[PDB]
Amino acid sequence: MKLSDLRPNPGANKRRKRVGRGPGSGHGKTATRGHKGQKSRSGGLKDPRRFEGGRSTTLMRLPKRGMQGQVPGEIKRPRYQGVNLKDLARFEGEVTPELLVRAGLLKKGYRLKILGEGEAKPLKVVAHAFSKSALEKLKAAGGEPVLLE
Amino acid sequence: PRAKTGVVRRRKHKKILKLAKGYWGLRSKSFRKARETLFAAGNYAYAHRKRRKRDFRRLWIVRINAACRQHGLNYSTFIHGLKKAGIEVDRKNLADLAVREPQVFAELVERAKAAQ
Amino acid sequence: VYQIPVLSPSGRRELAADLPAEINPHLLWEVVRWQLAKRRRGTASTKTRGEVAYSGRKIWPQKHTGRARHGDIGAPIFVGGGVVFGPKPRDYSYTLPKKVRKKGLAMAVADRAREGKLLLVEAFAGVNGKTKEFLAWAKEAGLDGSESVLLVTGNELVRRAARNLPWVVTLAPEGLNVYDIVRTERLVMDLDAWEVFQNRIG
Amino acid sequence: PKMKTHKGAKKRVKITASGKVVAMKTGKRHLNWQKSGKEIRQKGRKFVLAKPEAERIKLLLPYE
RNA sequence: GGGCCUGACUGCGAGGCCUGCAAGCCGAGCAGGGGCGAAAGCCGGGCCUAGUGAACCGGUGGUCCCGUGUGGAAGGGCCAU
RNA sequence: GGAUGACCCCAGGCGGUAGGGGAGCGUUCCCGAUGCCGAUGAAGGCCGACCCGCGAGGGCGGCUGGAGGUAAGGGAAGUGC
RNA sequence: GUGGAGCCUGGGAGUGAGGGCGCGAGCGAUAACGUCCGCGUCCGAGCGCGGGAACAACCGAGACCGCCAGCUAAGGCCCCC
RNA sequence: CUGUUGGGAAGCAGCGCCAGAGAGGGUGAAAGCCCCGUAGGCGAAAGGUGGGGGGAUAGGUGAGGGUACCCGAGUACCCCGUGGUUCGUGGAGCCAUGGGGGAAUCUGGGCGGACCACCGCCUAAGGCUAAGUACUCCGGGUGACCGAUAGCGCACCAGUACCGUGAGGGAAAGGUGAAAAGAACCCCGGGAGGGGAGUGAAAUAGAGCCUGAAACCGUGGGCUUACAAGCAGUCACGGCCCCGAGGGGUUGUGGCGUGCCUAUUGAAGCAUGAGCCGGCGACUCACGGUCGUGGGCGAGCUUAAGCCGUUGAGGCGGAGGCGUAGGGAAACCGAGUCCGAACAGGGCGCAGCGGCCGCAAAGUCCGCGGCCGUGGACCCGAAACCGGGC
RNA sequence: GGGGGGAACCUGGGGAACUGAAACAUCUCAGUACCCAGAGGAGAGGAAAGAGAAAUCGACUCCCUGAGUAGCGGCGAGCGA
Ligand SMILES: [Mg+2]
Ligand SMILES: [Mg+2]
Ligand SMILES: [Mg+2]
Ligand SMILES: [Mg+2]
Ligand SMILES: [Mg+2]
Ligand SMILES: [Mg+2]
Ligand SMILES: [Mg+2]
Ligand SMILES: [Mg+2]
Ligand SMILES: [Mg+2]
Ligand SMILES: [Mg+2]
Ligand SMILES: [Mg+2]
Ligand SMILES: [Mg+2]
Ligand SMILES: [Mg+2]
Ligand SMILES: [Mg+2]
Ligand SMILES: [Mg+2]
Ligand SMILES: [Mg+2]
Ligand SMILES: [Mg+2]
Ligand SMILES: [Mg+2]
Ligand SMILES: [Mg+2]
Ligand SMILES: [Mg+2]
Ligand SMILES: [Mg+2]
Ligand SMILES: [Mg+2]
Ligand SMILES: [Mg+2]
Ligand SMILES: [Mg+2]
Ligand SMILES: [Mg+2]
Ligand SMILES: [Mg+2]
Ligand SMILES: [Mg+2]
Ligand SMILES: [Mg+2]
Ligand SMILES: [Mg+2]
Ligand SMILES: [Mg+2]
Ligand SMILES: [Mg+2]
Ligand SMILES: [Mg+2]
Ligand SMILES: [Mg+2]
Ligand SMILES: [Mg+2]
Ligand SMILES: [Mg+2]
Ligand SMILES: [Mg+2]
Ligand SMILES: [Mg+2]
Ligand SMILES: [Mg+2]
Ligand SMILES: [Mg+2]
Ligand SMILES: [Mg+2]
Ligand SMILES: [Mg+2]
Ligand SMILES: [Mg+2]
Ligand SMILES: [Mg+2]
Ligand SMILES: [Mg+2]
Ligand SMILES: [Mg+2]
Ligand SMILES: [Mg+2]
Ligand SMILES: [Mg+2]
Ligand SMILES: [Mg+2]
Ligand SMILES: [Mg+2]
Ligand SMILES: [Mg+2]
Ligand SMILES: [Mg+2]
Ligand SMILES: [Mg+2]
Ligand SMILES: [Mg+2]
Ligand SMILES: [Mg+2]
Ligand SMILES: [Mg+2]
Ligand SMILES: [Mg+2]
Ligand SMILES: [Mg+2]
Ligand SMILES: [Mg+2]
Ligand SMILES: [Mg+2]
Ligand SMILES: [Mg+2]
Ligand SMILES: [Mg+2]
Ligand SMILES: [Mg+2]
Ligand SMILES: [Mg+2]
Ligand SMILES: [Mg+2]
Ligand SMILES: [Mg+2]
Ligand SMILES: [Mg+2]
Ligand SMILES: [Mg+2]
Ligand SMILES: [Mg+2]
Ligand SMILES: [Mg+2]
Ligand SMILES: [Mg+2]
Ligand SMILES: [Mg+2]
Ligand SMILES: [Mg+2]
Ligand SMILES: [Mg+2]
Ligand SMILES: [Mg+2]
Ligand SMILES: [Mg+2]
Ligand SMILES: [Mg+2]
Ligand SMILES: [Mg+2]
Ligand SMILES: [Mg+2]
Ligand SMILES: [Mg+2]
Ligand SMILES: [Mg+2]
Ligand SMILES: [Mg+2]
Ligand SMILES: [Mg+2]
Ligand SMILES: [Mg+2]
Ligand SMILES: [Mg+2]
Ligand SMILES: [Mg+2]
Ligand SMILES: [Mg+2]
Ligand SMILES: [Mg+2]
Ligand SMILES: [Mg+2]
Ligand SMILES: [Mg+2]
Ligand SMILES: [Mg+2]
Ligand SMILES: [Mg+2]
Ligand SMILES: [Mg+2]
Ligand SMILES: [Mg+2]
Ligand SMILES: [Mg+2]
Ligand SMILES: [Mg+2]
Ligand SMILES: [Mg+2]
Ligand SMILES: [Mg+2]
Ligand SMILES: [Mg+2]
Ligand SMILES: [Mg+2]
Ligand SMILES: [Mg+2]
Ligand SMILES: [Mg+2]
Ligand SMILES: [Mg+2]
Ligand SMILES: [Mg+2]
Ligand SMILES: [Mg+2]
Ligand SMILES: [Mg+2]
Ligand SMILES: [Mg+2]
Ligand SMILES: [Mg+2]
Ligand SMILES: [Mg+2]
Ligand SMILES: [Mg+2]
Ligand SMILES: [Mg+2]
Ligand SMILES: [Mg+2]
Ligand SMILES: [Mg+2]
Ligand SMILES: [Mg+2]
Ligand SMILES: [Mg+2]
Ligand SMILES: [Mg+2]
Ligand SMILES: [Mg+2]
Ligand SMILES: [Mg+2]
Ligand SMILES: [Mg+2]
Ligand SMILES: [Mg+2]
Ligand SMILES: [Mg+2]
Ligand SMILES: [Mg+2]
Ligand SMILES: [Mg+2]
Ligand SMILES: [Mg+2]
Ligand SMILES: [Mg+2]
Ligand SMILES: [Mg+2]
Ligand SMILES: [Mg+2]
Ligand SMILES: [Mg+2]
Ligand SMILES: [Mg+2]
Ligand SMILES: [Mg+2]
Ligand SMILES: [Mg+2]
Ligand SMILES: [Mg+2]
Ligand SMILES: [Mg+2]
Ligand SMILES: [Mg+2]
Ligand SMILES: [Mg+2]
Ligand SMILES: [Mg+2]
Ligand SMILES: [Mg+2]
Ligand SMILES: [Mg+2]
Ligand SMILES: [Mg+2]
Ligand SMILES: [Mg+2]
Ligand SMILES: [Mg+2]
Ligand SMILES: [Mg+2]
Ligand SMILES: [Mg+2]
Ligand SMILES: [Mg+2]
Ligand SMILES: [Mg+2]
Ligand SMILES: [Mg+2]
Ligand SMILES: [Mg+2]
Ligand SMILES: [Mg+2]
Ligand SMILES: [Mg+2]
Ligand SMILES: [Mg+2]
Ligand SMILES: [Mg+2]
Ligand SMILES: [Mg+2]
Ligand SMILES: [Mg+2]
Ligand SMILES: [Mg+2]
Ligand SMILES: [Mg+2]
Ligand SMILES: [Mg+2]
Ligand SMILES: [Mg+2]
Ligand SMILES: [Mg+2]
Ligand SMILES: [Mg+2]
Ligand SMILES: [Mg+2]
Ligand SMILES: [Mg+2]
Ligand SMILES: [Mg+2]
Ligand SMILES: [Mg+2]
Ligand SMILES: [Mg+2]
Ligand SMILES: [Mg+2]
Ligand SMILES: [Mg+2]
Ligand SMILES: [Mg+2]
Ligand SMILES: [Mg+2]
Ligand SMILES: [Mg+2]
Ligand SMILES: [Mg+2]
Ligand SMILES: [Mg+2]
Ligand SMILES: [Mg+2]
Ligand SMILES: [Mg+2]
Ligand SMILES: [Mg+2]
Ligand SMILES: [Mg+2]
Ligand SMILES: [Mg+2]
Ligand SMILES: [Mg+2]
Ligand SMILES: [Mg+2]
Ligand SMILES: [Mg+2]
Ligand SMILES: [Mg+2]
Ligand SMILES: [Mg+2]
Ligand SMILES: [Mg+2]
Ligand SMILES: [Mg+2]
Ligand SMILES: [Mg+2]
Ligand SMILES: [Mg+2]
Ligand SMILES: [Mg+2]
Ligand SMILES: [Mg+2]
Ligand SMILES: [Mg+2]
Ligand SMILES: [Mg+2]
Ligand SMILES: [Mg+2]
Ligand SMILES: [Mg+2]
Ligand SMILES: [Mg+2]
Ligand SMILES: [Mg+2]
Ligand SMILES: [Mg+2]
Ligand SMILES: [Mg+2]
Ligand SMILES: [Mg+2]
Ligand SMILES: [Mg+2]
Ligand SMILES: [Mg+2]
Ligand SMILES: [Mg+2]
Ligand SMILES: [Mg+2]
Ligand SMILES: [Mg+2]
Ligand SMILES: [Mg+2]
Ligand SMILES: [Mg+2]
Ligand SMILES: [Mg+2]
Ligand SMILES: [Mg+2]
Ligand SMILES: [Mg+2]
Ligand SMILES: [Mg+2]
Ligand SMILES: [Mg+2]
Ligand SMILES: [Mg+2]
Ligand SMILES: [Mg+2]
Ligand SMILES: [Mg+2]
Ligand SMILES: [Mg+2]
Ligand SMILES: [Mg+2]
Ligand SMILES: [Mg+2]
Ligand SMILES: [Mg+2]
Ligand SMILES: [Mg+2]
Ligand SMILES: [Mg+2]
Ligand SMILES: [Mg+2]
Ligand SMILES: [Mg+2]
Ligand SMILES: [Mg+2]
Ligand SMILES: [Mg+2]
Ligand SMILES: [Mg+2]
Ligand SMILES: [Mg+2]
Ligand SMILES: [Mg+2]
Ligand SMILES: [Mg+2]
Ligand SMILES: [Mg+2]
Ligand SMILES: [Mg+2]
Ligand SMILES: [Mg+2]
Ligand SMILES: [Mg+2]
Ligand SMILES: [Mg+2]
Ligand SMILES: [Mg+2]
Ligand SMILES: [Mg+2]
Ligand SMILES: [Mg+2]
Ligand SMILES: [Mg+2]
Ligand SMILES: [Mg+2]
Ligand SMILES: [Mg+2]
Ligand SMILES: [Mg+2]
Ligand SMILES: [Mg+2]
Ligand SMILES: [Mg+2]
Ligand SMILES: [Mg+2]
Ligand SMILES: [Mg+2]
Ligand SMILES: [Mg+2]
Ligand SMILES: [Mg+2]
Ligand SMILES: [Mg+2]
Ligand SMILES: [Mg+2]
Ligand SMILES: [Mg+2]
Ligand SMILES: [Mg+2]
Ligand SMILES: [Mg+2]
Ligand SMILES: [Mg+2]
Ligand SMILES: [Mg+2]
Ligand SMILES: [Mg+2]
Ligand SMILES: [Mg+2]
Ligand SMILES: [Mg+2]
Ligand SMILES: [Mg+2]
Ligand SMILES: [Mg+2]
Ligand SMILES: [Mg+2]
Ligand SMILES: [Mg+2]
Ligand SMILES: [Mg+2]
Ligand SMILES: [Mg+2]
Ligand SMILES: [Mg+2]
Ligand SMILES: [Mg+2]
Ligand SMILES: [Mg+2]
Ligand SMILES: [Mg+2]
Ligand SMILES: [Mg+2]
Ligand SMILES: [Mg+2]
Ligand SMILES: [Mg+2]
Ligand SMILES: [Mg+2]
Ligand SMILES: [Mg+2]
Ligand SMILES: [Mg+2]
Ligand SMILES: [Mg+2]
Ligand SMILES: [Mg+2]
Ligand SMILES: [Mg+2]
Ligand SMILES: [Mg+2]
Ligand SMILES: [Mg+2]
Ligand SMILES: [Mg+2]
Ligand SMILES: [Mg+2]
Ligand SMILES: [Mg+2]
Ligand SMILES: [Mg+2]
Ligand SMILES: [Mg+2]
Ligand SMILES: [Mg+2]
Ligand SMILES: [Mg+2]
Ligand SMILES: [Mg+2]
Ligand SMILES: [Mg+2]
Ligand SMILES: [Mg+2]
Ligand SMILES: [Mg+2]
Ligand SMILES: [Mg+2]
Ligand SMILES: [Mg+2]
C-alpha cells in the first residue's frame, strides 16, 4: 500500500457550507439570512436560550428552591459513592476502596458504599457502608462484610 | 495561503464578451452591459424557438388557403374534408404540394370535397 | 501469523510474529493526517483593522460631501486597510488517541509484510560509516535502489552511511512512524529494532 | 472561553435522569388565604416543562 | 322555613377540558379524622360563568433539615401564611 | 433485469422568492516529488466556426511569451464580484 | 383512498409589512385602487405562456430540453390578424 | 570529462566518480562532482560573559537546672469611615487603614467566617534573598506565511514629499539584456523625435525598456445605412463578402419583445444604486456547547502541564475529566427515593444478535460537518460619550 | 552619589467612558484605557502572627488540574476564587 492510496472513508471528511457566493450556489446575496431584522445583522440577536422579546422569561417566572448555601461556601463532609455487587463480580479475594479506585469503579476521595443490584459473590469486601439488601445478599452468599470508619 | 483573484475573473468576463460579439455600443465592449443583453437574448431565443413553430404553421395555413380558393373552397372546408377522408398529410407538406405539385394538390382538393 | 525473512551469514531463515492481517486504510490515513498536521508551523499572519498603522480619524464628515460615508482608512474596504478574517498564528496539533497510533504502527508494518517487502537483518557486515560500504551490503541483500527503503536500526554508523542516498530514509527504532513507513517501498529492520517495535505495539 | 452555567436556572430547576426538566409549580408564593386546599396541595408538587422551553434551559446547564 | 352542624377538611389523585409557554378549569376514587341522615347516600364552600397578580426581596407561626475544627449559637432550608 | 454504480428496459416526477438539502467546477498552498512536463518553449497573454462536459469548466490547435510548471489520489484556505 | 400522503424523535431554517378578486358581515355614506374580520382563490414566488388593444392577481393553463409535426382551452374566424 | 542541439548545457547521449556532504542558493537553460555552500571538523592576542568546575573568605555549631531580664507601640485591640477577597451590608470573619480611644512580652499575643467554650495552628507591628516567570529595541533559525493594491505606513533616499499654527496626519514610486555589447557614423529636424547603419539568440528587449489584459483613441479593409419610430435583441428569409449539400461576417424586410440590481402588496417604471474598465472588497478563528457523521477502544474511555527523544520521528506522563445510579431543599436512604401516619396513591428513577467465542452496543476519545454561547463575530456607515494632550 | 533615555515586559500612586444590563441609577465594561512615579534585564513576591480539618501540609514565583466548582449577583445582565 502506498501514499497515494491513503483515503478517508466516504463521509469522513465533508466540505463546508460557503454562503454569499453567487446566485447559482443557492446561498447568494443575503447568505441564507433572509431580509433585514436584528437576526440578519452582524451581531445578531440576544441569547435565544434565555431572551424572549422583553416579557418576563420562562425561567425567571419559576420559583427558586432549597438551600443554595452561604459564604464561606460548601461544608466539608464525607461523601459516599455507591457501587453495585454486580460491579464486584470481576474480582476475587479481597476488595477495598483503593482496588475499586484502580479498576476505575469508584472515584477518588469518595467513601465506598456497597449497593444491592446484581448478585453477591463470596468475597471479603471492605467498605464504609452497606445497604440493607447488600448486607443480606453478601452475608447470605458466603462473603464477609468488613466495616471501616 | 492567500488566493488573489489573479487570472480567474478576466477569463469569466472574456467568455461573456465573446458571446456578446456583434452587439451595439458598450453592449459588446463593456462586460456589464453584455451580460444584460445576453439575459434578454437568452429568453428571446428560448421563446422564439417555441414561437417559430407557430410562425411557420401560420404561413403553411395561409398558403394552403390560397390554393384551396383556386378550386372554389376555403381552408376551413378543406381541412374538414381531408379529416373525414383520413388523409393525414401535415400542413408543412400540403404547402409544398400547393406550390410545387399543384395537380397532386388539386386531387387532395377533390377527395376533401367528396368526403363530406 | 506472518512469516518474515531474516538475513544472516547462516542463511535466509524465517521469523514468525503476529501482526494484524486485515489492514484499515482509513486508520492509516488518520495517523498520517495527524502526523503531518502537528508538524505544521502556523506562522501565517495578517493585520486586522485595529492592528493597522493608520489613525482613527473620520476622513471626511458623515453627510453633505457628496461622497460615500467612511470612517477611517483602516477599514478593510479601503485598499491599504486591514484584512477581514485573515489568518493569525494557529496551532494545528491535536492528540490522536494512543491506541489508534499503535494500531496504525502495527498495520503499517503488517502491510509491508503481506507485500513480501519487509526484511529483518541480523547485522550489517563491514559497513562502518562509509556510504560505499552500505552500497556493498545493500547489493548482498537485494537493494539496488529500484525501490525506496526505510532503514530502521540503532546502529548509528549504519544510519550515517546509508543516509545520503536518494532512495534511503533512516530511523532509530523509537522513531518508527507510519508516514515514514508508507512513504517507502521496502522496510529494512535490524533485529534490535524489531524488538523495540514489538514493545511499542503490545 | 468555556461557557458559564446560568445560576438562576441551577437554583430553580433540575435535569432528571432521562433529561427531562423539572420545576416547582408556580402560584403559591403568596395570596393564599382564599385558595382551596386543593390548589395549595397540588401546587406543592414538581411539574415537567414543555419540550421547547425545557430544551432551552438544559443548554444553560452544560456541566450538569 | 327549621333542626343538628363546620367537608369554607388533612394526605392523594385514575382521567380529561382548554392551551404556544406559564397558567386556568372539571374530577370519580383510596386513606386519616369528622358532619347530617333510619338508610340509599351527600359533604374537599357558595346555581354557574367576574371579584384578580408569575418571580425576586423580606415579615410572621411551626418544623428540628444544614450549622464552615467540635458542642452550641448566628444565619439559612422545608411546611404554613 | 445484474445482483449492490456495469449498463439496459419500463413507469412516474422535474415553474419557482425567503429558505433546507445533495453533487460538482475553479483559484492559492502542502503531501505525491532527490519524481515528472519544460528552450524541439514553463506560466501568463491573443485567437478558434474544433473536441469533451447539463453547466461551472476541461482539452486541442495557431500566434504571442521567454522560465518556469506540476498528475492520479488526498490534505489545508486570506478561494470565485 | 400508496400519496413529494400521514405519524414519532431529532438537525437547519425563513416568515411573523401582504395584496387583488369572489362570497358572508362590521366600520364608512346600500363612498374609496377605503378600512377590519370569516371561508376560498390567485399574485406574492407563476411580471414565464394564450385570451382580455395595452395591464401582478378577470378568463385559459401549472414552462425539464429539442422538432419548419398533430388535437384543443379561453377567445376568435371582413382587412390590420 | 567527451559528444550533440542551442546565443548559452546544467538539457539529451556516452563512459565514470563522491557521499558522516543528494539542505539550499548561483553559474547564458534544468548541475551531487564549475562556483558559494552542506555533512563532519578547527579557531581568539583583545574586550564582554562565566548560573558550570576549582579555590579563598565572611558566616555557621553543646546539654541539663535556676532566674522571669528581653522578644519590634500611638502598634495589637475595640469603635467609626473605606478598600482588598468570590463576598454588592449580608450571619461578614480575614488582610489593609483615614479618624477616635488605647495594652501586654510567653501565666504574652493573632488566626481556624458573628459570638462563647473546648480543641488545634501560628508568632504581627525591621530588612534582604537566586532559580523556575514576562517582554522583543536587537542577532540568528524555520514557515501547507505575503509577493509590489499583497507583505510593515516605507522592497525605491519614508516617518520623506505633501497637509496642518500645533499636537498630529501621511502617500505615491520595484523589473532592459546572459553580458551595456546603452546604438560609432550618415540622413530630415532649432531641439524633441525619427529613418538608415550597428549590437544582440530576441530591439513592438532602446532605456517613456520583461510579460503588456481592459476601458479609451486612431488608420486601413468587408458588409451596411439619408421615408426611418428604437431596453437595441431575438426568430425567419433573402442580398453581399470570406473560407472551402457546410460554416463564418454583415443586415434589407417580416414576426416577437417594458434594462440590471435593490427594495416592495406591486417597478420599464417618472422609486435606490451604478460614466466605463481593471485590481481591493463581506459568514472566519479560538475555547466551550449541541446534533449529525468517519473511525479507535468499550464498563470503560481519555490524558493536561511537563519529562525524554527527533530536529518536520515519536514516546512517556493517570494528576485530572467524562461514564459506571438515582431520588431528596437537606439529614438521609439506594434500584430505589420523595411526599405521607400508610404496606395508599402519585412524581422522578430501575430490567442486544447469533454459533464460551465472534457481531453489535452504553459510554468515551480523535477527525469532519451543521447550528448555538463568549469574543468586533458577515463587511462598511453614525450623531455622540470618556481620557491625555494641542 | 543623583538627574536623563529605552520597543514591549514589571511594580506602585491615581483612574474614565462608550458599551452590556435589549430603557437606567446599584451592577457591568474595569482597576481596563490613559496619566504619573520607580525599577531592571527582568520586575513583583518570598522563609508563616500561613493554610484549614487533613489528628495534615510546610517560603515564594510559574504552568496544568481543581472549576465555570464554592460562592458572589437590581440572585438581573453577569462576576468568579
Ligand atoms: Mg475541511
Ligand atoms: Mg453542501
Ligand atoms: Mg460574503
Ligand atoms: Mg453561485
Ligand atoms: Mg442550499
Ligand atoms: Mg433559494
Ligand atoms: Mg442581510
Ligand atoms: Mg441563518
Ligand atoms: Mg437581509
Ligand atoms: Mg421579511
Ligand atoms: Mg438586503
Ligand atoms: Mg421586514
Ligand atoms: Mg428575520
Ligand atoms: Mg427592518
Ligand atoms: Mg447590517
Ligand atoms: Mg459592527
Ligand atoms: Mg446587535
Ligand atoms: Mg413589560
Ligand atoms: Mg450548590
Ligand atoms: Mg477565605
Ligand atoms: Mg472468604
Ligand atoms: Mg487580484
Ligand atoms: Mg478577491
Ligand atoms: Mg482575473
Ligand atoms: Mg468572475
Ligand atoms: Mg485571460
Ligand atoms: Mg472562464
Ligand atoms: Mg452585429
Ligand atoms: Mg461597438
Ligand atoms: Mg460605439
Ligand atoms: Mg472596446
Ligand atoms: Mg424552447
Ligand atoms: Mg413566446
Ligand atoms: Mg403549439
Ligand atoms: Mg369561396
Ligand atoms: Mg379538425
Ligand atoms: Mg387533421
Ligand atoms: Mg500549517
Ligand atoms: Mg496557519
Ligand atoms: Mg502580520
Ligand atoms: Mg495585514
Ligand atoms: Mg485604529
Ligand atoms: Mg494605528
Ligand atoms: Mg501612523
Ligand atoms: Mg495610528
Ligand atoms: Mg483611533
Ligand atoms: Mg475618535
Ligand atoms: Mg483620531
Ligand atoms: Mg448624507
Ligand atoms: Mg454624485
Ligand atoms: Mg461620490
Ligand atoms: Mg465615494
Ligand atoms: Mg464619512
Ligand atoms: Mg472606513
Ligand atoms: Mg472613524
Ligand atoms: Mg482606521
Ligand atoms: Mg479601522
Ligand atoms: Mg496592508
Ligand atoms: Mg501603502
Ligand atoms: Mg500596509
Ligand atoms: Mg481582506
Ligand atoms: Mg472582521
Ligand atoms: Mg473589519
Ligand atoms: Mg479569523
Ligand atoms: Mg501559537
Ligand atoms: Mg478546528
Ligand atoms: Mg495540542
Ligand atoms: Mg523518494
Ligand atoms: Mg533520503
Ligand atoms: Mg409557587
Ligand atoms: Mg411572588
Ligand atoms: Mg412560601
Ligand atoms: Mg415564605
Ligand atoms: Mg372562594
Ligand atoms: Mg378547600
Ligand atoms: Mg384554605
Ligand atoms: Mg402540604
Ligand atoms: Mg463537572
Ligand atoms: Mg453527572
Ligand atoms: Mg353533634
Ligand atoms: Mg394529569
Ligand atoms: Mg398547559
Ligand atoms: Mg382565567
Ligand atoms: Mg363517615
Ligand atoms: Mg349517626
Ligand atoms: Mg371526594
Ligand atoms: Mg349564593
Ligand atoms: Mg360567587
Ligand atoms: Mg384564581
Ligand atoms: Mg429582580
Ligand atoms: Mg423583575
Ligand atoms: Mg425568604
Ligand atoms: Mg443539626
Ligand atoms: Mg461549628
Ligand atoms: Mg457544652
Ligand atoms: Mg450536631
Ligand atoms: Mg440554646
Ligand atoms: Mg428557621
Ligand atoms: Mg433557625
Ligand atoms: Mg405556602
Ligand atoms: Mg423521464
Ligand atoms: Mg422527484
Ligand atoms: Mg426546480
Ligand atoms: Mg438531493
Ligand atoms: Mg475560480
Ligand atoms: Mg475543489
Ligand atoms: Mg503566493
Ligand atoms: Mg507556502
Ligand atoms: Mg519536491
Ligand atoms: Mg521541482
Ligand atoms: Mg524533457
Ligand atoms: Mg532555445
Ligand atoms: Mg513558439
Ligand atoms: Mg496554473
Ligand atoms: Mg502560480
Ligand atoms: Mg476554454
Ligand atoms: Mg502559451
Ligand atoms: Mg531557476
Ligand atoms: Mg500540486
Ligand atoms: Mg491533484
Ligand atoms: Mg496524503
Ligand atoms: Mg476575502
Ligand atoms: Mg408536497
Ligand atoms: Mg409537505
Ligand atoms: Mg412513503
Ligand atoms: Mg444549516
Ligand atoms: Mg439558515
Ligand atoms: Mg425567527
Ligand atoms: Mg418576518
Ligand atoms: Mg400592514
Ligand atoms: Mg402583521
Ligand atoms: Mg389580512
Ligand atoms: Mg393570505
Ligand atoms: Mg390591478
Ligand atoms: Mg357573481
Ligand atoms: Mg363583501
Ligand atoms: Mg361583523
Ligand atoms: Mg348617494
Ligand atoms: Mg385593501
Ligand atoms: Mg370594495
Ligand atoms: Mg367594502
Ligand atoms: Mg385573500
Ligand atoms: Mg416579499
Ligand atoms: Mg397565473
Ligand atoms: Mg401558486
Ligand atoms: Mg393579442
Ligand atoms: Mg396576460
Ligand atoms: Mg395579453
Ligand atoms: Mg400572469
Ligand atoms: Mg411540470
Ligand atoms: Mg431535429
Ligand atoms: Mg383543429
Ligand atoms: Mg370556445
Ligand atoms: Mg377583434
Ligand atoms: Mg386572414
Ligand atoms: Mg554550436
Ligand atoms: Mg557539457
Ligand atoms: Mg547523463
Ligand atoms: Mg542532509
Ligand atoms: Mg539542491
Ligand atoms: Mg540548487
Ligand atoms: Mg539567458
Ligand atoms: Mg533535472
Ligand atoms: Mg526544477
Ligand atoms: Mg547546483
Ligand atoms: Mg558542525
Ligand atoms: Mg559547519
Ligand atoms: Mg543552654
Ligand atoms: Mg519579662
Ligand atoms: Mg515578633
Ligand atoms: Mg516603629
Ligand atoms: Mg480581629
Ligand atoms: Mg474596619
Ligand atoms: Mg467591596
Ligand atoms: Mg446574603
Ligand atoms: Mg467581608
Ligand atoms: Mg475569631
Ligand atoms: Mg483590623
Ligand atoms: Mg485606623
Ligand atoms: Mg492573655
Ligand atoms: Mg498564649
Ligand atoms: Mg490580626
Ligand atoms: Mg486559621
Ligand atoms: Mg468557626
Ligand atoms: Mg495558622
Ligand atoms: Mg522585597
Ligand atoms: Mg542558582
Ligand atoms: Mg529576581
Ligand atoms: Mg527568575
Ligand atoms: Mg528578528
Ligand atoms: Mg514565491
Ligand atoms: Mg506598487
Ligand atoms: Mg506597498
Ligand atoms: Mg505587477
Ligand atoms: Mg523596514
Ligand atoms: Mg521619497
Ligand atoms: Mg488647522
Ligand atoms: Mg507645514
Ligand atoms: Mg488628522
Ligand atoms: Mg492610499
Ligand atoms: Mg509604497
Ligand atoms: Mg534584466
Ligand atoms: Mg539587471
Ligand atoms: Mg544625428
Ligand atoms: Mg539639424
Ligand atoms: Mg537623436
Ligand atoms: Mg525620421
Ligand atoms: Mg536612430
Ligand atoms: Mg545581428
Ligand atoms: Mg532559440
Ligand atoms: Mg512582442
Ligand atoms: Mg521583450
Ligand atoms: Mg508604458
Ligand atoms: Mg527576465
Ligand atoms: Mg513592453
Ligand atoms: Mg505599450
Ligand atoms: Mg489594447
Ligand atoms: Mg473605419
Ligand atoms: Mg410617407
Ligand atoms: Mg431607404
Ligand atoms: Mg407603435
Ligand atoms: Mg417567413
Ligand atoms: Mg443570415
Ligand atoms: Mg451564411
Ligand atoms: Mg426585427
Ligand atoms: Mg408581455
Ligand atoms: Mg421597453
Ligand atoms: Mg409589464
Ligand atoms: Mg445583473
Ligand atoms: Mg444585486
Ligand atoms: Mg441597488
Ligand atoms: Mg426602499
Ligand atoms: Mg417603499
Ligand atoms: Mg409602499
Ligand atoms: Mg424606461
Ligand atoms: Mg428612465
Ligand atoms: Mg427619489
Ligand atoms: Mg431609475
Ligand atoms: Mg428608500
Ligand atoms: Mg463619480
Ligand atoms: Mg464607455
Ligand atoms: Mg471592476
Ligand atoms: Mg459559520
Ligand atoms: Mg464527535
Ligand atoms: Mg481508540
Ligand atoms: Mg468538566
Ligand atoms: Mg414510587
Ligand atoms: Mg413509573
Ligand atoms: Mg466496536
Ligand atoms: Mg463510537
Ligand atoms: Mg461541532
Ligand atoms: Mg447554514
Ligand atoms: Mg443550534
Ligand atoms: Mg473582540
Ligand atoms: Mg468579526
Ligand atoms: Mg458567529
Ligand atoms: Mg463604527
Ligand atoms: Mg461634535
Ligand atoms: Mg450626556
Ligand atoms: Mg460632554
Ligand atoms: Mg478631550
Ligand atoms: Mg484635556
Ligand atoms: Mg529619576
Ligand atoms: Mg532611569
Ligand atoms: Mg495600581
Ligand atoms: Mg506616590
Ligand atoms: Mg487605586
Ligand atoms: Mg475622572
Ligand atoms: Mg455607565
Ligand atoms: Mg463596546
Ligand atoms: Mg452582551
Ligand atoms: Mg444599554
Ligand atoms: Mg440595550
Ligand atoms: Mg437613552
Ligand atoms: Mg450605563
Ligand atoms: Mg463589553
Ligand atoms: Mg471592578
Ligand atoms: Mg496602574
Ligand atoms: Mg496597554
Ligand atoms: Mg526612569
Ligand atoms: Mg530570565
Ligand atoms: Mg528584588
Ligand atoms: Mg522571618
Ligand atoms: Mg471536578
Ligand atoms: Mg437567582
Ligand atoms: Mg471585577
